[PDB]
Amino acid sequence: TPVTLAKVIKVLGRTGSRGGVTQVRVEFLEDTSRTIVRNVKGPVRENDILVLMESEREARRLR
Amino acid sequence: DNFDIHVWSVQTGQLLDALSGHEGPVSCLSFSQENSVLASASWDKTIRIWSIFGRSQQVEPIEVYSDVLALSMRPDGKEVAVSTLKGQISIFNIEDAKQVGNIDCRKDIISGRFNQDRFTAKNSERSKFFTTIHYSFDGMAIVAGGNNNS
Amino acid sequence: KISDLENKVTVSAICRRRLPVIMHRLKMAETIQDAVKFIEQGHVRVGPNLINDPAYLVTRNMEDYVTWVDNSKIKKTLLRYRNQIDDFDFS
Amino acid sequence: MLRRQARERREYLYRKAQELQDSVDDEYAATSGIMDPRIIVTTSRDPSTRLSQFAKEIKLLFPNAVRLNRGNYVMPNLVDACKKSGTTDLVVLHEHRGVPTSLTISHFPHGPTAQFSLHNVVMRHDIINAGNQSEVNPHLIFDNFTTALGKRVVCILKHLFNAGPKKDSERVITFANRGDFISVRQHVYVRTREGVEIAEVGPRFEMRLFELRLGTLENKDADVEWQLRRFIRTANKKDYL
Amino acid sequence: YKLDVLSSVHFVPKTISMEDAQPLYMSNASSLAPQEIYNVGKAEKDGEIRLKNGVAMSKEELTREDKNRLRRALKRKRSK
Amino acid sequence: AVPSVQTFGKKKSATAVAHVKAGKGLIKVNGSPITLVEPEILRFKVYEPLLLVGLDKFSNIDIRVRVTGGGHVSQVYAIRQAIAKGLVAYHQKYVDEQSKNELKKAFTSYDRTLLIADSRRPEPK
Amino acid sequence: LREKAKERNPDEYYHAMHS
Amino acid sequence: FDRTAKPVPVITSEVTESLEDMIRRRIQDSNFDDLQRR
Amino acid sequence: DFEVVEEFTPVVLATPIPEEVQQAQTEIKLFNKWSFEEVEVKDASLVDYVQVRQPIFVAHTAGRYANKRFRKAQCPIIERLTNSLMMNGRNNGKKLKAVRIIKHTLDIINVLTDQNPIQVVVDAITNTGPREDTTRVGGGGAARRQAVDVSPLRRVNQAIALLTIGAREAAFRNIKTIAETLAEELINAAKGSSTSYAIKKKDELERVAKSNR
RNA sequence: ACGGAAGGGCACCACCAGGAGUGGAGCCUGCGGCGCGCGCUACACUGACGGAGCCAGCGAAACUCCGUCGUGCUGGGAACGAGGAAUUCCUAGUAAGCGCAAGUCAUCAGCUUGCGUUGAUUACGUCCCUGCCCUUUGUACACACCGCC
Repeated sequence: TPVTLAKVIKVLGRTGSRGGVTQVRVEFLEDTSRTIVRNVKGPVRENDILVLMESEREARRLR
Repeated sequence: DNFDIHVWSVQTGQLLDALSGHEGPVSCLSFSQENSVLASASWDKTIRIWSIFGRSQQVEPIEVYSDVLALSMRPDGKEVAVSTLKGQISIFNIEDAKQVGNIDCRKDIISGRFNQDRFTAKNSERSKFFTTIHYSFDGMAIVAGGNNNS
Repeated sequence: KISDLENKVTVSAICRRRLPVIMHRLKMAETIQDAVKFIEQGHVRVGPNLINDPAYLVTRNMEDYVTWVDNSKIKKTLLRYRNQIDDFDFS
Repeated sequence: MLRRQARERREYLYRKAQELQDSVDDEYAATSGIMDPRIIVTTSRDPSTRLSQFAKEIKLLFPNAVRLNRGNYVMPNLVDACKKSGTTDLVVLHEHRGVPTSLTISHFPHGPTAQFSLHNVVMRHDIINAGNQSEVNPHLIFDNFTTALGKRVVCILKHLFNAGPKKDSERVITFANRGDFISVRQHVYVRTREGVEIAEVGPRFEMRLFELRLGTLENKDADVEWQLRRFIRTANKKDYL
Repeated sequence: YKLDVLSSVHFVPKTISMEDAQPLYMSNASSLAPQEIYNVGKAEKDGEIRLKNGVAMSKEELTREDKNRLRRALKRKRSK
Repeated sequence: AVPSVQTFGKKKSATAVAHVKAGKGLIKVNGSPITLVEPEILRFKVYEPLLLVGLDKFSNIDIRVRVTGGGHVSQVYAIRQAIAKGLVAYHQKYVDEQSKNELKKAFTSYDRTLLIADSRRPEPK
Repeated sequence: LREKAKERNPDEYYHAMHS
Repeated sequence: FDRTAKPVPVITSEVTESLEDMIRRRIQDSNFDDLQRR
Repeated sequence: DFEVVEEFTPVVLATPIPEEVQQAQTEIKLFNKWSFEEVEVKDASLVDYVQVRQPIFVAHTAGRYANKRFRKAQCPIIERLTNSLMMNGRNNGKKLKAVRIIKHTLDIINVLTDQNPIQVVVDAITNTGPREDTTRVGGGGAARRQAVDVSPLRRVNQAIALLTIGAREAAFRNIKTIAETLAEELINAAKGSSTSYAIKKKDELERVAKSNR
């Protein structure tokens, strides 16, 4: 599978998430344009690139 | 003379907290402009990086050699310059706590021979320090002045 | 004390804030006769800045920080007699 | 700043001696109702699990309290680091085989340290699963504190709670004197039309004061304001010896 | 003056009239807080009740449900 | 009458007093040379003060270091602190100040725990 | 003497402390 | 023989009944002696 | 052409310093054997979370690296490796034991497969650390999984924990010990052999994430 | 007086990521009336050994080096192989390992308290779950925003 790298730019606070899963608004690197919200598990700062296997599916809440 | 850092809310003019932490009197403060961290600095030879927002109140001390006056902070919020009493300037990164460099500035200020003296005109540590510092808005130049006329 | 400031604050108290007698009560000198010699030679700071006039009244919030300067003969011989002369910070 | 702490504690000793001559007391009158006090609870050294859950019960008992870990914390720099944190009270717990025995209260900004033996404890962690504590800032009730030492211990013992609770504020904490043995329970209630029904929860014990020193915890040169006299030939004849 | 000159480091020096020390030349009560120049208060007659919202509600124009609602609301307003 | 200078360094409870004076190279810990430091695996932790700057800044001096107290690794941290700040004090007051703050910049660029210690104890959360 | 040690005041100096 | 001090006061159902009716009479009076906002 | 001379006398101190030490004074090698130059992280997204830009002499730089949130991502990767390896019931605070077994470990991965041992451990970390993961979503009591991603700090932390606990499980009580079994497990995870416990656990975690994504 | 709804904060009696115990076996102060459980101890190559080295602090072990076995009720120590259901505690010189002193009118010798030695992993955010608390007149005096629980 083609894995892709993508840089976070904003950690969305105040969303109703599962404890231990923080939503984030990541954006790709092959083009610097199209953004996608994902949900990451570990501690995440701003602008540290993370890896994505799925390329198109948007994230949601975790109840 | 109460060794603390008070904070007030400017929306409702009350005392928010008596944000303590030092061991002696503080002398110079600054908030940041990018993360809005506090960078206090006190005569226990210690500067003190505070993060007071968001459930944490994170403290981080940095320990300088001599006594400390005269803090200023770079306008990009990445480092903080502090004077000392031992005629020096230091700069500290604040997402880290390591130094970057110390400008030695105790050989290039000429205090004046007082008319009330026995000593000489150069060796007497009268104002061989910098009572006030500021950065420049590009980020490189630092201007500094003390109780002497330099 | 509110109304009995009529009787106690006299010469013997308003001169007790002087830097020689505060020096002698801090045991930084043998007596006033050479405490005035030290603080006239300009060895003694209070706070960050050096103070030379021997009529200075050290306040309440500055009595804790009336100490000798770095790079002075008396600080050097004090640390020499105690044999703790950490010569990195000038003395 | 050792000369500053020495000068302020010498001024404190003078203020206490002058107040004892011309008899809320002297140590607490600056902060009787203004500052809400903060309480640091520690155990002795390498505590047992039962002692640690007792310290958790004490932290849950009176609020604005943190349960600070105690392993290889040296006592003098512990208390001066607590001073530079600028909180108000320290509470140390000493155990014996899981049964706690000493509760040392130290109002550490140059204040008094009382010490209490702590006889018959009952821990809700090893009896009752009924839920959380109420954790409201409580009311306090005290039974026959009439001696001067009783007023002193009720002052330094109720000046560690949250100041000025409300009417609805539920839980009450009792300190009853039954012959120099301060029995402690704490309850929640409701108002029935017949009356009131209480609900026992949290710890219960009884503590006997045995030292009350004017200095801080670390010094051991502190001048004793009061300690009990176990070996006089009239020990069991009066109270607050 | 004599006390802080004794107890300070640096020295301390000390018909129709006018004044050289003023807040501003230009503003001169044309810069006032609008809340201080007016705030919406209570009513002026017993036929209506106005709120701090900025609306006005009359007891002869209200239905009974909104009248009970407003009575309960100002009951809580008086209660706290 | 030789130009001597004396510095102190200390981690947790160990203490290291260092006498730097104008010599010919030798570096001693309790008389024994610097090649033989006891725990044998932090010998480079005690070497790197005299390895960041080059041995030519140690050709003219000689260092005798007494060390008491503390455990093994606290002792070797105390020796590296005493060596580093003794070298920068000797270069502060007996050779050029440009060499002094060049050494100080090199040490504080490697890590400033080589010069001063975080000697302020804990946070009451 | 323990109390004076705990208040040592580390900046005392006399003429007799030269040797 | 004779003994030094009174022993530990053992907690009996009678003494917890006296403590409970003490505190319930006290809060029926609502005479709890807390601090005040002053 | 160009020339700069600074020292002129042959500097030899009065105490004889070993020749390997005064060779190491030119460039700091790890354990006086391994250069931190020419070590690059062949993967992206784990640079500035591993840290191989500071040549240290031994993995015992005891500075304060844990009193902030993210400032345990700057002490070097082998110091985090030996500190994560030091912990069990039989050993806490046995850090000189942990340093000597990491010394034997990287020495024998040199004597087997000489790339250079810090290069081997760094791309071992990158191949080990998982990339997608599952969490327990609530659902009122249903044991339904859900697929999330992992930040690079979580990838590096779980990578060093998986390598260490894999060497623990591989020399609990059998023939070898922790040094050579960390060597063999780490070279398997560096090559990508899918025979090591680390890549077994990474493939299992990514397989269950792929399954109930 | 009684509910409800909305907003907001906090917490290892919460979520999260882990770590260490209890519970398995023997000795045990106590609490019950044999059970509970607090410490202490054994069970693991992190091993056993055999030489050699070396550092504390109140008032010398762990450790390091050099040699010998050996994956076996083993040499560990007849029994004994790291302990289920569950449960408890814990965020930095902390958990934990290690010894050394003392015995300070209450408790403690089975132990208690100090003292140092070595010293980490993982969160440091979130109110989604468990709960706890607060507010629902903004008065607080600018600018801005909200604007009937």
